[PDB]
Amino acid sequence: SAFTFQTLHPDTIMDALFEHGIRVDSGLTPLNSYENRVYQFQDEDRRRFVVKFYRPERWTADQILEEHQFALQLVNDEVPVAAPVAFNGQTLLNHQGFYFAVFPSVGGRQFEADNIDQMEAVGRYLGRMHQTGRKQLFIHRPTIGLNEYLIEPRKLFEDATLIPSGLKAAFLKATDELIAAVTAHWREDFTVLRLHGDCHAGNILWRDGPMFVDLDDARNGPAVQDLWMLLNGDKAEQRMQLETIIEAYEEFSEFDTAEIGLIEPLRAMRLVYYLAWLMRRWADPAFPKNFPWLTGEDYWLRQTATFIEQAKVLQEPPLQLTPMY
Repeated sequence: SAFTFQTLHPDTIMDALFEHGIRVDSGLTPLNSYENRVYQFQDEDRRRFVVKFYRPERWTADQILEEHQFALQLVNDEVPVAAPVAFNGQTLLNHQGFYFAVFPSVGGRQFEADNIDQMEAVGRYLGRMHQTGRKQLFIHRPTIGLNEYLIEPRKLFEDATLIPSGLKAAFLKATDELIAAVTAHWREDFTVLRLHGDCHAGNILWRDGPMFVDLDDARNGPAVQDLWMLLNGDKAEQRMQLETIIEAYEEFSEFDTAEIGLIEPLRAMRLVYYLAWLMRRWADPAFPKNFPWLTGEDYWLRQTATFIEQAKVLQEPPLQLTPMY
């Protein structure tokens, strides 16, 4: 289940870009992305580009093709995303034992989740995105559910090694308790469609309009998935943002208010999966280089408490007085 990190020299990359007539220009300067290896490069006219080498063992060609399609179609319906460039046939090039694609370096500033106006513009395009995304469902890419997000990680956690011994028990207990709670609130009672899959401020840029970047995680799931991670602030601030992005979102796609109940389970889901995600990629130098703590107890104690806390959010607090408003 754990990846066997295979290095990729910047030279082996130039060969790849050569084998496909992709004339570079000057230097193959690297950008930082944990999942896949991305490098930027100008063209004979100095118009910036980026090569993305999909990390082996993660996605299959049939899966990368599905997003390449999605991205390409999304462009057709006028949604702020950069589709991969085509090279005399397809978009999914492959040099040596690595697949890769080239995308038009987008550029732009940092999206401000603060500005309620940008929120609306993002919520609105997100509505046109899901409008497209609903036309058909991935067949090879995952479709968000408990298997990949909960049960698989728990299995890794078992034979982890990276979890401090005797502290693991409590942790695995807090986990089980969490997956029981999320499972009890999960439901196949919602609409599924092609999602951005990782829609949060980080993967959104702004140059007079929002621009979504990185569909590597595009998965089949509930519309809410691309909306809950946007909220920020105090309870009341999030009450209006949610209320606001839906009013804009609904211009192109109706939103099912009931999906708002799936948020705590999704957050719980992203929480437990993220631990396996890091763990599985541990042989990659970059992960012990940035997540050094992953090894200490402090971290696994805090995590244990975070899980225990999440299950309480998923259950009615025995307040009882029942103060309305």
